[PDB]
Amino acid sequence: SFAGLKDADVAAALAACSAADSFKHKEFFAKVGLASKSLDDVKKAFYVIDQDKSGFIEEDELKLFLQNFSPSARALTDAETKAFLADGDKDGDGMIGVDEFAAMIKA
Ligand SMILES: [Ca+2]
Ligand SMILES: [Ca+2]
Ligand SMILES: [N+]
Repeated sequence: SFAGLKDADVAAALAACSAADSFKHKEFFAKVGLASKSLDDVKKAFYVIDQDKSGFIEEDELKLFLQNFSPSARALTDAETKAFLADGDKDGDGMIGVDEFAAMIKA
């Protein structure tokens, strides 16, 4: 709801990644409906996920990614989380900032 996503698109993408190590960020984004929202909307999203309002998604917030979308969802695994940063952390700081986030949702 925070980023204008359908209960339904969210239910379907969580299903697709219900198994540990099955999460693929690119796919999730597209299936949740994220990849077709406006940049404003991509920005609201970044802001909820960054729970502490640090202006960065820290690897502990990343671990809880899916929980943002649905409270009963599973935590991401270490290899899931590693792969996320690996492709989104472009400056090498170990965090995903707003610009790095939008960049990964884009394509
Ligand atoms: Ca944060
Ligand atoms: Ca970074
Ligand atoms: N954090």
